[PDB]
Amino acid sequence: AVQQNKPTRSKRGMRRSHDALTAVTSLSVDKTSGEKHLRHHITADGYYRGRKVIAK
Amino acid sequence: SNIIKQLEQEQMKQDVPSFRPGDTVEVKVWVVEGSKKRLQAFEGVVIAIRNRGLHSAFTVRKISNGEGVERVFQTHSPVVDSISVKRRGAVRKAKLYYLRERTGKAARIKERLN
Amino acid sequence: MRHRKSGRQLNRNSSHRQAMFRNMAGSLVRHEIIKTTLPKAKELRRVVEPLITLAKTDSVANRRLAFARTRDNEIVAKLFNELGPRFASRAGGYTRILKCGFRAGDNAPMAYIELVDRSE
Amino acid sequence: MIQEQTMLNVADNSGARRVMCIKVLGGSHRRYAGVGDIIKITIKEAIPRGKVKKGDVLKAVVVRTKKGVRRPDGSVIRFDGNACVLLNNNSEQPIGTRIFGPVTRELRSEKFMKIISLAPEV
Amino acid sequence: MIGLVGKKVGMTRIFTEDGVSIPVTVIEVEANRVTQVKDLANDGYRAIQVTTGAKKANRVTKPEAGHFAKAGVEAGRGLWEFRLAEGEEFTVGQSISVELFADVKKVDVTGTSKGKGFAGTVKRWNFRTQDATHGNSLSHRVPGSIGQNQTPGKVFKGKKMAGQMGNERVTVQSLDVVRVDAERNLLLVKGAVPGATGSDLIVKPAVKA
RNA sequence: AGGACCGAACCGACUAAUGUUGAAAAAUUAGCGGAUGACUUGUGGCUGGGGGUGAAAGGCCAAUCAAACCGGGAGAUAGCU
RNA sequence: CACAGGUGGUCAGGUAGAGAAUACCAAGGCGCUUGAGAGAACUCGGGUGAAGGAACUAGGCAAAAUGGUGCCGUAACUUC
RNA sequence: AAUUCCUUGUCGGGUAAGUUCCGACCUGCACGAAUGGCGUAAUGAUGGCCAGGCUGUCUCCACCCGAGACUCAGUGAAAUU
RNA sequence: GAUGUCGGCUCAUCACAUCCUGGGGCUGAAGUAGGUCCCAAGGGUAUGGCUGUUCGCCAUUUAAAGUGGUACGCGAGCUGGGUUUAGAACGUCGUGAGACAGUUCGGUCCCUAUCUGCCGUGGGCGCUGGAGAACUGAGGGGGGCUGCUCCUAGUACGAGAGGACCGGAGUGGACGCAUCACUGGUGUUCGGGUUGUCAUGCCAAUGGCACUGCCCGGUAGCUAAAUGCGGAAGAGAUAAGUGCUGAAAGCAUCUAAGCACGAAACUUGCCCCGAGAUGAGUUCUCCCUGACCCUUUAAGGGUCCUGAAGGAACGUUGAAGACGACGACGUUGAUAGGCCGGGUGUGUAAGCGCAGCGAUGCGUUGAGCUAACCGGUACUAAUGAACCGUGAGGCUUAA
Ligand SMILES: [Mg+2]
Repeated sequence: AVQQNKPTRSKRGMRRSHDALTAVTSLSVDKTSGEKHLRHHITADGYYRGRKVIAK
Repeated sequence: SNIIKQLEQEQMKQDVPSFRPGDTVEVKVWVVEGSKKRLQAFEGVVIAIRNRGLHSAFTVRKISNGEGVERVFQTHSPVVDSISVKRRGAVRKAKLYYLRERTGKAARIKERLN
Repeated sequence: MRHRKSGRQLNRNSSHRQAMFRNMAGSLVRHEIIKTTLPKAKELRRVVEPLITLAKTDSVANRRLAFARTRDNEIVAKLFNELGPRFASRAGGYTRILKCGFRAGDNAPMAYIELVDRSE
Repeated sequence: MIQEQTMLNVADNSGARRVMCIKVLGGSHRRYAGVGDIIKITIKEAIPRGKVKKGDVLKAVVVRTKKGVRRPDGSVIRFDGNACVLLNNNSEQPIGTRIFGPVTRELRSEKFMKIISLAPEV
Repeated sequence: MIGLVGKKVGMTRIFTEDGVSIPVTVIEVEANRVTQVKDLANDGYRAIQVTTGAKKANRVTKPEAGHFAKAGVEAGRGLWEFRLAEGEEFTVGQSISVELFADVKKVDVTGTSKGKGFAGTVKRWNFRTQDATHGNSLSHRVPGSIGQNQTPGKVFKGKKMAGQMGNERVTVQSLDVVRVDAERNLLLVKGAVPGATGSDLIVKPAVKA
């Protein structure tokens, strides 16, 4: 249920070795607007694959 | 499943008479006793029909000497030789399992004239 | 075990699921563009596209089926009067899902669902 | 599909009306007696002044089941009740003379020929 | 003698005139094309590598493309190997058909069984459930005890517990060959065989027979 | 008529599951007993610790009871840890 | 503790109902202050289940089952 | 026997099989007459036994619907050492 | 300054002083059936009534219902009947308070797993230039049970009664793996019936809510009770045992030399895992074939050009899956949804007409609707890109 011995800094770090975050590999550039966006996601201005399909 | 469909329709019978649940039916089935082969008649009420192409079946109930007897025939089996509709019954359900609970005059089915 | 099953439970019972998709289909037919979660849009496809397909042949029976599945006479009217004639030459694919980032409150993936020719 | 503690009707004129299966004979840990399988039974109801009497322990053969038998073409024959035919312990021949109700061809073995001969059907 | 690679089209039945119904698995075996012959000198053992089916010309990679071009055969959906029984001979590029099983009476079928994922002990090992009532506290399908008291002081290796079930190589031995159909490239085999419909199967002659 | 019967409110607490670092220092759900009476309940008052009260279980007397709590004798005493 | 508990009295709509039970509603008021997915083991709360029917177990624990109105009929025993 | 050690006393009933139960017996270790004896209709969330019905209690578990479990974002304990 | 007790359930594991099955010596072994001893631990090895029971008695089985160890295995796995609290009562003892290895009724079982272990599943690096596959197999795990019937044969044996060895065939029980063609279960995502109530202005028709309201059926999937398969044969070396030849010891002797048999035990043969097998293996294919500077000269550092094979990431996803992982697919496209056709299920929709006073019935009509299924179809969504991965790969000796 509970420890008998305090685990160490070392074992803490080894357990945390798989906690690293994977940064975004590469952002896609819009062909019309040239904005950077996540692939298959629309741009902040509302573009996607060169077309402005967003009301705003 | 083109392949399985071809294999099945290679074996599906052709002269299956059209019948519905609630119809009284006579089924002639082959029986082998030793080397001789003979026909035995099973007459009863069609209480269930399963339509699955080659795997089509149907259940027939008859009261044989006080006790009911249900036989689930496989319509495309060579064991079953001929099927004949003796009486057209009028029901509203695809399956008539309530006839198990029913007995006697309550088990009667009105004849159809459509 | 989920072998060959369809439909997402979406952490709701079936009654809540039916009611939610009824409301959401009404909203999509009304506005022609709605922001929702990605899986919700994936299921709204299956809810809304059959309804528009039903809205092709204009008959009283189809009107009553649509009203049974929608419970909004304005939505039924818009379907049979506008979206039937609009999509009458299209074989399915009446809708479009565009992924649009994540929700701030809970990091849920977000998608716009649109009718393929809304012109707004 | 007959287990221990299950009640069976009697399809013969040996006198017993209802019997209870108390051991499924065969091998060890054997679960079920189907049609044509020998069971050990105790008589729970019997007509007065019959060959057998209440409380007797003897052998029987299952001749009808609700679970039914499967035929080689894949058909199933089910019955509205489970019934058996009483047998002597040390000779395995039927106690009674008449057999009531239908039977199946699963009893087509050299030992149950006497049941098949006097059965009214099959 | 060698086997062949096909796919599980599914299950059906064959009615015979005698009045019996035989449940058959339908295995579609197209032409197995030999891609490589292994010999005792170069490779150390006698085997034939074979491929079957088609594969997209863009999804075949250059390594595999060159490997197929070496044998001068079209690229299939995989590569399998069969060991030669010291008397038989095959050449690279040969096409082995279902007629190989013309005289085979019994076969063994190897395939990947359906995957059940993480399976508990009741399903995976036929463990008997504890009492559903009579005071049982949260311990209905639990495995129960898993060892002795402190004399071993450990769980023994190889113990039956919960984990992955299915999705593993399984062979079924001594299955009757019902029908061998050259024109339609089909083999009907009595009984169920491992895997889902549309999955790769390796059919060999029975080793036990 | 009834310390009558079935049964809500209300008063209770027989069984089971849950929960047991609880939602809760005694509860929740499903069932369960009484339910015009020796009933129940609000407001105020009285009985005080070798004392009270007790259809009596050593029960209850502010989550404390084979002798409450607070302060004192008091740094009791401890051949023991 | 923004805590599934406790807290006296008054008001008492419609339909069905003996009813202040119960179901659905009105007035009125709320969705309970983390959510999004997925649809493993196992746990908790439920639904259904072939054949058998207490063989379970310390024990029919728990579940299943019965259940309303009217008429008929109603045993041993009894302080009537 | 809420009382009997030997004791699962003996015989019978009920079960295929009954240390439990019911009835009779009497060698009452160690009943007994207001610390009441022996019966008793009715009452009982009372102990023991048997039967009809019912059933996932069980043979022997299967499938399904929800809440957790698992992953993602936010906040962020505990015993122990 | 706490190592939870008896019995039960779940899960087991070893020993062999063997219960069954195998091999054999003797037998007061004629045969069947036994007894006893020796070898043998591969597999198998009851269900109920009574009782808290372990035992035990009894009933009925089985090839057998083995004996022991494992904290009299197993409560951070379950239970709590028994023992071992507080209430109460009987017998007995005691003046009493009380007491009893007497009996009786009632009577709270906590723990979110850090480490070892174990069952599964991944990330990293390594394996010496990188990458994609296919393997060998060192090593490891699984599995190994058995009944009954018939033939040989009513033969051998036997006064009869009875009645085989060896060999062959079939058919079962328990156990295990796979699977969904069949028989079914389930199927709150499909269809229908019906109760009460609210609602959509009302009729008609539908919807919500009442355990999916209550029910009747039922697709795909999952599944057992369903149906296929399996335990082997064979080989090698042996145990007890049986021998052949054969001296020591002129004979005799299975043993000293030499030779031949011999069991479910051992090693293989059967299935699965398997090169982190750091002893890191083998085979096939693919790919990269540019210039300059620098100095502690080395398997050194740096700038520019180049960035291949492949991978990864992202997306549509799966009979794959807790998450990773694994498989399919991304316009050179059937990967998912939709759509069309079919199929299956339910069982003759609504509207309308006709008959009837009316409930309702008949016709249009086997109608309407129909999840996961089958065959098709680019309608929607799977993007031009970018990202990681380099630029011929050390020394020594030998041919
Ligand atoms: Mg439970």
